[PDB]
Amino acid sequence: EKALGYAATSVGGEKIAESRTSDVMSSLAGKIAGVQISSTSSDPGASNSVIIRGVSSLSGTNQPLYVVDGVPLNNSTVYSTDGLNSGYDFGNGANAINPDDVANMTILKGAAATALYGSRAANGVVMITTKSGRKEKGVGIEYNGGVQWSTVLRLPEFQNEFGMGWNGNHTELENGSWGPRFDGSMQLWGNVYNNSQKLKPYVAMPDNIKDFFDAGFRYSNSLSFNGATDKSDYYVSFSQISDDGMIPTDADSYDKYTFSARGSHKAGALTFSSSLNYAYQKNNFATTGQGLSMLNSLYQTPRDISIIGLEDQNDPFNTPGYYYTPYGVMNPYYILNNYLNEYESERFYGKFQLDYEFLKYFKFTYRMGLDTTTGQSDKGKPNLYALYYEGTPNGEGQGSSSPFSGETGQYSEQITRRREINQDIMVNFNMPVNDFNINALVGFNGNERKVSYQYSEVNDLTIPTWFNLKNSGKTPIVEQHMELRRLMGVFGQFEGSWKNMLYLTVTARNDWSSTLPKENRSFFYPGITGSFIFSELLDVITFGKIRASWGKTGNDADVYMVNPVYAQSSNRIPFGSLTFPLGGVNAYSAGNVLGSNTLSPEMTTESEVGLNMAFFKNRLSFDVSYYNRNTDKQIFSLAMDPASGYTAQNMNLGKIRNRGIELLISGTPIRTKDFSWELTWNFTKNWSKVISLPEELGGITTIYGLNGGTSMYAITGMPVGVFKAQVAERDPQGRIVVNSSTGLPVEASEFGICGDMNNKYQMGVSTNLKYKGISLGIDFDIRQGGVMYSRTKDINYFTGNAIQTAYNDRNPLIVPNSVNKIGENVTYVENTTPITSSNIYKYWGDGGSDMGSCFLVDKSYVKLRSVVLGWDLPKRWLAKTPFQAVKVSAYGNNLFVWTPSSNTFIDPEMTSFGNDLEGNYGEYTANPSSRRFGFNLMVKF
Amino acid sequence: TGQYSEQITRRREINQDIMVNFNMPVNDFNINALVGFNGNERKVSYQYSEVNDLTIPTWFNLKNSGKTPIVEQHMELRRLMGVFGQFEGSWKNMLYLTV
Amino acid sequence: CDLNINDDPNYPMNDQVTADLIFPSISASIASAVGGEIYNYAGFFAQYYEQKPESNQYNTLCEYTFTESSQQMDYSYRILFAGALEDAKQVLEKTTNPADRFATTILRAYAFQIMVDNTSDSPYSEALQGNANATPKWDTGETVYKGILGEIDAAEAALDGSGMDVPDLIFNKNIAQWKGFANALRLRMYLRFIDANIDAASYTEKVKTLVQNNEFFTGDVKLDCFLDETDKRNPWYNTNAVGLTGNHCAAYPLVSYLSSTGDPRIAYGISKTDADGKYVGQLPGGKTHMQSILGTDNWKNKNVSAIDYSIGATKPVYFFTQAELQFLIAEVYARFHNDDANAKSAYEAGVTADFAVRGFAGQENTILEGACAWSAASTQADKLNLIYMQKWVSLFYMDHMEAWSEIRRTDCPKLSSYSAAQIQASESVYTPGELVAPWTNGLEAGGLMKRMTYPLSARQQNVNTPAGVPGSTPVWWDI
Amino acid sequence: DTEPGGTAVEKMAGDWWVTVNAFIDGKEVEDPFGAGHLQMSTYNTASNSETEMWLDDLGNFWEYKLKVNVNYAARTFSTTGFVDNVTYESKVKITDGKVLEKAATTPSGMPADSIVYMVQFDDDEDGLTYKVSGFRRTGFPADDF
Amino acid sequence: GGGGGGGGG
Ligand SMILES: *[C@@H](CCOC(=O)CCCCCCCCC)OC(=O)CCCCCCCCC
Ligand SMILES: *[C@H](CCOC(=O)CCCCCCCCC)OC(=O)CCCCCCCCC
Ligand SMILES: [Ca+2]
Ligand SMILES: [Ca+2]
Ligand SMILES: [Mg+2]
Ligand SMILES: [Mg+2]
Repeated sequence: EKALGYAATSVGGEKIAESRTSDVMSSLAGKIAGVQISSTSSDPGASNSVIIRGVSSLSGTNQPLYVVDGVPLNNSTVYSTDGLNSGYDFGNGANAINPDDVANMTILKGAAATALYGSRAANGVVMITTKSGRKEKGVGIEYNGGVQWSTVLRLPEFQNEFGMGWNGNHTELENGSWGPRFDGSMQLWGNVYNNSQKLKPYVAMPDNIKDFFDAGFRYSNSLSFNGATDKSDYYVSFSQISDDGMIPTDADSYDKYTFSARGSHKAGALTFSSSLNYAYQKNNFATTGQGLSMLNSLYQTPRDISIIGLEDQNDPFNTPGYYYTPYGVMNPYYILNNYLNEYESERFYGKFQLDYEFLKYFKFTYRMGLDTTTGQSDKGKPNLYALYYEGTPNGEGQGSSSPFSGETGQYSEQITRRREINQDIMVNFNMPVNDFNINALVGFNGNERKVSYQYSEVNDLTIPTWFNLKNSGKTPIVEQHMELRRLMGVFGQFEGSWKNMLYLTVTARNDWSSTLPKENRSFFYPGITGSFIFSELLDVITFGKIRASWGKTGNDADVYMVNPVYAQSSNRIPFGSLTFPLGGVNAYSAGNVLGSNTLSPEMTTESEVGLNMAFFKNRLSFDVSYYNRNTDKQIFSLAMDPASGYTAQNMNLGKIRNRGIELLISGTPIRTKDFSWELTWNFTKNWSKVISLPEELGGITTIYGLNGGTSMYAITGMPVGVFKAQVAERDPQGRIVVNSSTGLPVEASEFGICGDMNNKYQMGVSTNLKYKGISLGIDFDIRQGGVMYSRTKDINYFTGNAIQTAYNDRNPLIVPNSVNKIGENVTYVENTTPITSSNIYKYWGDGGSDMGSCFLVDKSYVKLRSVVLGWDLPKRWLAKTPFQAVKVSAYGNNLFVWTPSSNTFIDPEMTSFGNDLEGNYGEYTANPSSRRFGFNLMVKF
Repeated sequence: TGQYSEQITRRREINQDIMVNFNMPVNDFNINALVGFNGNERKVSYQYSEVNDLTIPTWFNLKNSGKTPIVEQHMELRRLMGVFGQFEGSWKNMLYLTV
Repeated sequence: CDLNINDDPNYPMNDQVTADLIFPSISASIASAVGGEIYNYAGFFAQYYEQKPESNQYNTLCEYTFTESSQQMDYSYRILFAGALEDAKQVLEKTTNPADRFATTILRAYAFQIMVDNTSDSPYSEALQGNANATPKWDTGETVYKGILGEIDAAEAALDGSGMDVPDLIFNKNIAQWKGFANALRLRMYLRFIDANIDAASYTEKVKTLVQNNEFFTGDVKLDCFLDETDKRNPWYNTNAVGLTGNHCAAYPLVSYLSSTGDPRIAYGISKTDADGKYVGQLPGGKTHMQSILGTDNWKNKNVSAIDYSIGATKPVYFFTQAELQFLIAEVYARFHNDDANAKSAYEAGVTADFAVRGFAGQENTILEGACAWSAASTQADKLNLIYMQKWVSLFYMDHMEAWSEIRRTDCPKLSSYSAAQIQASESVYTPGELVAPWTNGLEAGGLMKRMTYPLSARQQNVNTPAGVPGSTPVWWDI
Repeated sequence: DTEPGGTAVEKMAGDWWVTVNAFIDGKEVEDPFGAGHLQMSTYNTASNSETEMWLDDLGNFWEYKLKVNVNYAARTFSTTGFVDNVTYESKVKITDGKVLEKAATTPSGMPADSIVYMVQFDDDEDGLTYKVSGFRRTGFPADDF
Repeated sequence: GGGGGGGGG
């Protein structure tokens, strides 16, 4: 251990937990070079993103294998398969872990020496080790009582010059602020109820959206029970977290319960030990998306409307039939109180380890793990038609363009079952010879993973608000699904050693995977790793290590990618489907993904060299690594021309490359006895480059995209995730071509490469003061890089609310370098046609001079990631009390974010498409980010 | 004409007891008191789904029918709380009494 | 660990998926394109409806400001080729019933005809070969027409007398009706060759010998199949009435003609002005223009005739209206034979069926004995115009794709010489019924739309895709 | 606070409601042609200079549109004599033009920017000098005509 | 990819 020949980072429980985050990975967001960590949103308590040395797999498995006490953990994600209309994320598998139960976390960043763990390790390993039994002075009880608040952070920057209206002209029913300039004048607004209409001063409500949000509240309770003997150790823990975030009502909720029992017993050569854990969660999400969702309704509010005034439903003007606008949006408070989107989960995981030392130098370890989960989701929406359409302005008075057509209600329930089994049988041989040392490990590993669900859906509810499968007069919808994959591999690992300073390691493994063709299921991968401590020098150099490694890691495909299938005939049409059966007849179609029985395995090959040194009395340290990864032949469903009879073919890709530098530098410029002061800086720079995608299929394939809109791709010579977007035409001198009649930009025929998803570099900056029992930590997270799509900016441009749209005071304008394109050869002429007041709305909604690509936003940000103020009480105070330790602790997270001036819209730490590669397409009006801060009380007994 | 159904049941009970015991001998007598609290929560739910008239005769899958599927959903929940006491009186391991 | 578990348990065993289980997906797939997405944009190009003043979904289809990257037919291209045509390929591999092979070749040929009437060129000879050819070349629309008509000739020649053995949702195993569909498709395509001046000699006598045999179909060739349920409605109703809000309002050239001829059909699928009780069509592409001129509050939804979605949910998808059959037959008698009565009798028949398909059976004499009475048609050109304008009316809310194609072939309705801005200032300038170039018009060369862009999915993955041309480049049969 | 921005002549562009008076026989004649209130636009040039903007009557009076000089600091605009009209082959001369912010009063009684300028048309066979004066169009249908 | 819809105003 720490004779390792590739990059890795150890973090200790206290740093993991001092932030009091509900989650074991969030607090490490910008603190480990090479390890990119992000939250999908600030909605409690959604998934988290952990990608190590860039995206190797497209698509879309790039999470690191989590290993707890020797056993692979399930890190499945539950997020919505349609982030356009119903965004929600219910959690990450790693989020079940109880912080406060972690004793050390070690992230193995390299994929050269991954025989001990399987092919899943190519994405990095997060090697978790839980607290065990220890003798202390008390009874062995640690209690943590937490409490925190979450207020909104970064709401879009709004224009406050123009109120409700369109085309420049005042309106009474708009969802936008393209109306006249604000004056004191008293104007009507809204709909008419009982021959009456509301009259309000036409003024701006600058804090109307800010005042809509609440302060989220979360209380946490953690208990641990601990003790040991010379033959035995026993740890038992419980954690409870309850969060209700800043969106009003309880629709943004997270309950978390964990229970754990860990014990070991030694008796002779024999040690037996077991770890068993139960994990519960309930989630409620304020769905996001382009439809009747809370936030999409919230942003399409004119700047003069008091949003906190739309809540009281006894004011009939706030009813869904008289709500002040009928334009694809309804009252946000009605959505939060009458829609359902719940998820509940039960999880059991654990292991049994049997250790038996024999013949002086041997150890037999048998370790089996089981991980099983049952999750149920229930979501519904009212029959808005039946309740409100008839005889109301927003319903019948808007005819077929009503927000209630055909919103007839639906309810669905899904129960999902997940079960993973791993078995390891190892013999370890460990013997010194002279100055040398030999340690060899041989073993067999066996893996079984299974997932199943049952889904049922009703539409057109009879009682309009009741969510139940009996509540429908129409045919219901069922779906069922399961996947089973199995793996067996055998592996050897030889660690050799000379003196205390020269370490060689040699791994190998060979796996048999069910997900590869029958006649090619076997794939072998070896590695080599060196470590040389060049500390052999007569105090100025505390430590001095040089590393090198070269190794491979194989990988298999996902389930069922080999044979042709026939699916139940359906057809996808824009915004709907036509599915069989009809009418009384069932039917099947040829599956549009072409399987391949000539696949080969995947093979990631990595080279890496590194350098670690420490100076003075450990007052200055640095670690630096240079890596070069190629994930080759990964099995992928590659895009194909539908005229071939299929829309994709499964085949082995070319290489995806990731090379770069990971750098950590820390030092203690002040170390008294009563006082310290540390500083830390870490730096990452990765160079993503898809090297080849099979030529025969064109060399490009979609990761995620909007039909006819902005799309993220993988292209043969470029970094992973390149955006193409809509762009205005230009003449040979670079002037923007505009339409001679409207004055509006004209599309440039083709898209439109406008950046990629990768940060150009990432880095973090941390300090840590310590006086007596006082301690303080301040962390900064800095990533400067690519671009993402932001519907938050899009909808706020379209709606006339973004400050950017108050440009030119909205007086008629000629685009400042316009040109008009003119028998059969082309001619360009200065443009004299202005954009009229009546069309300024459309200039900005389309994206201004940038057009569609306007809504790719600079991913960059600088963020005050976390702050921890710790108060460890003097032991003197506790002599007359049951307490062994009291640590009062005040903290804050995600406190402040600075972006470049081109991003006055979002905190870029957002997505609506999950926690992996597809989530890098961006945010589709995901809920705004939070400012989290609170207190923790720690009482040891 | 064929039929295929699947049901997933989910059961869950939770029981919590908080107690205080008191046991003290006096002059050959013996006293054992117990005061407690009970809290119970039992929950069952399931999700049923059935299809008839199978298209491919032998395949057992909810997709294998050109006719309407049948769905059913069910859930029950019940709670109980109590407080209890149990007094044990004892004389010289000869007379035992309990209330 | 048993490792032989990679057979996907969520689908049947491939040896249990037989032709009678695949074939019903062919016609359903076609109908979800030709009756939905394709249909939808064809209804703008043929100027049946426009973009409502209060929504924005089809701005760029009305103002012809879409491009290749707009992917306006990518879904349908996927449906027709990886859905219907691959399934058609699977049925011919699995069954040997000549009656089933005939109905598949017809739906096959029809699907290729829809593609060709869109992008002129289309993958055909090398299509549907999978990994053997992931990048099929796009044949010319004429190679295809001459080929799919060649496939039909052989398939009809292979019939032995046995009957169909497959679930037919179009004709229910009525082999006569499939023969008629093939003949109507030949009549349809034969005319395209003629008006393209390509081998016009022979294809004209073939056109004449078809009508002499009258071996066409009865009723409409439709997919009567849809239910007002989720995932089972009419495709276009699904997309536009359920999936989105109301986006279509009636278009000026369809209302003016329906209003000039005193046609009671103007109430079928069109609603009256919610503010005046009148029928009001929007000038093609003029949504943003009429808002500037008249004012925001004076050109909302209330001020324009909305398209009615009520008759949609269960409405079938049409492959070949009966009205259109006669209007194609009335043209043949008019200009290739020389019956004036047989053309009169076919013309009046077409209008009679169309009056009956809608809720107006027994009111055809309002058009046949008043204004469109044919008696008032002096020149044969005066008659062809009347035929072609009644075809255009009959195809409203039925088969928009065929109206766009038939508009392009016959070049009737005529293009108005007056501009949208002109027709808005004056009103006597406009001949009612003539098309109007879109007020905003993104075609650098002006005029009406003549084809669809190539599917972007084929652009990106098929290096043999022809190069992107502007919407104003015609297909191979329009001149 | 982010700055929205604008064109260099931003504050003097606009939509205006004007009426055209005329100086006849030494006196000023209120709307001699009986034209009522008319709409006109000022706006920036494709060059975006802070010294010249367009003046555009939108074809509602003489059918004229020219580039006028701008003194953007002073909020004035003028020509140095008779300048080409771009709507049809004529010449126009603009004199003593200014944009006076918040000086006007809308039909509903609110402050609006006043625009006023003298104009002459070289094909005006009577050779008069006209005073175009008005207010910045607010957007309410009650301040229209 | 999959589709989005315009707004209203
Ligand atoms: C599924 C994964 C594939 O399983 C294997 O690797 C083969 C079984 C080897 C494990 C047995 C080792 C026993 C060592 C004393 O795994 C399973 O299906 C689990 C089957 C049940 C095994 C139960 C072992 C009981 C020991 C407490
Ligand atoms: C269902 C039954 C209802 O009764 C209760 O509410 C239990 C309250 C007593 C809590 C006792 C805490 C003892 C502290 C040493 O009960 C439930 O559903 C469970 C609700 C949450 C209970 C969490 C228990 C934490 C134990 C470490
Ligand atoms: Ca809340
Ligand atoms: Ca300004
Ligand atoms: Mg298919
Ligand atoms: Mg033509």
